[PDB]
Amino acid sequence: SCRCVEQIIEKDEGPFYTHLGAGPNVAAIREIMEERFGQKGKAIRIERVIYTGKEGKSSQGCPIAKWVVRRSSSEEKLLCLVRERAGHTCEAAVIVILILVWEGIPLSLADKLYSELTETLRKYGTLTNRRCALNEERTCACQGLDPETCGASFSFGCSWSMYYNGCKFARSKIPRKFKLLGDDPKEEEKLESHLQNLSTLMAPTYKKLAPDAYNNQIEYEHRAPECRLGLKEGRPFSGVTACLDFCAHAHRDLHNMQNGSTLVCTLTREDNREFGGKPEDEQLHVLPLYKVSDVDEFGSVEAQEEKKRSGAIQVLSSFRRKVRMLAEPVKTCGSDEVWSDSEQSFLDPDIGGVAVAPTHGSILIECAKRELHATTPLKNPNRNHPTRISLVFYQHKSMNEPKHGLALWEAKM
DNA sequence: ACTGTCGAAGCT
DNA sequence: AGCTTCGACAGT
Ligand SMILES: O=C(O)CNC(=O)C(=O)O
Ligand SMILES: [Fe+3]
Ligand SMILES: [Zn+2]
Ligand SMILES: [Zn+2]
Ligand SMILES: [Zn+2]
Repeated sequence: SCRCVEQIIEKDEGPFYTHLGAGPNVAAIREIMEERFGQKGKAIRIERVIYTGKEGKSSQGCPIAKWVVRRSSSEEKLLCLVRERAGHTCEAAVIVILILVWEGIPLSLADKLYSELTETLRKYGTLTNRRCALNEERTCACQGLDPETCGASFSFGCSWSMYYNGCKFARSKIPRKFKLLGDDPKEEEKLESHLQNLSTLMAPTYKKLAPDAYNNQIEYEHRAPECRLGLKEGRPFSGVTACLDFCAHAHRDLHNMQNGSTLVCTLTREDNREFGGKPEDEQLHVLPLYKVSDVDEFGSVEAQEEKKRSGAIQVLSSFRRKVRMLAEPVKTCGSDEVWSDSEQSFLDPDIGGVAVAPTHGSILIECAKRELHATTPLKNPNRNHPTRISLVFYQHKSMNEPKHGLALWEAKM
């Protein structure tokens, strides 16, 4: 382990890791997942995806989906995406790259967080600028152009910093982990309470469904408690980002800690909260370097064709649409209409773009540090009534000092 | 052989 | 409120 080859050419077989789960064959994965979830059979659905290393993107460089994995029934509880490693016959020949639990949190609590975060971030939220907010040319308008309504990212908790090679709060007497506009401690505590309670609720589910990644993240819980979220023993998270109609361009989260993962809690607008329903718009979570198999979990071609026809796997087609492009790139230190298209991505069967359509209250686990990932731009982004809110829970690298690493930094004298 | 990042404190 | 120090790394 391993001897199937003599070097790991990730650029071809894809990134290799096992802390979400690994096994000799797809059947093995099902055994693991049935045991973890505590449910055999139809509750669990496994989709083979294939690493192609060729990125699906629009003519302007923005995210697109080529296939959508959709919840097949109310009977489906757990979605797993597995990669069969090209040219391997060992005990980690198949690995888990994504876990999605459809019924992640209580719907009543999801409904509430939707209202409360939308209202709170609206009024007091100070947005966090991220590289993945723009395409590579830095001229797209995927978030919308109205500053008041555009899709945005709001980051809370602790973050790693290059200046300190540690927590950004190295020099902070009393850190404000849930900092809002100006200074309004009653709103900030209200936000905190919501996100701490949510951190607390999700950690047990993280442990249950991805033990090894979870255990990696709590190794230093008692050494750096100031850089952890959560209200109870077992605190895998350190940072949390809220994304409101935010189009995250293809990226990896480089600052995240090695051998961890990301948990994403999804909240949707009220028109998209029933199974099978027909929402005006919809945001997808995409893995641009993968394609779907010709075959289902158990090896059948016909079973996989049924899913394509039922819609459990939606095969999308090329599209021409108009989008705006800034006259001048966004820096760091007016616009025109342009025809965007995806024909090229769709022409090549090996250009990727496997997407999932995460539901209200669902929880998605992936190794965002390793896998390229993206979210699709909304037709009409409006963070005042967003089509989708995602709450992304993570822990950065080198967050293992007490007191946000205060002593270690003052020691650098 | 360059670029660019889920920043905040202290002084002015 | 603006101007300054603080600098680890993956990508290309
Ligand atoms: O919102 C999602 O589904 C995924 N989000 C991200 O990758 C991010 O904010 O970095
Ligand atoms: Fe990400
Ligand atoms: Zn874009
Ligand atoms: Zn092998
Ligand atoms: Zn911290």
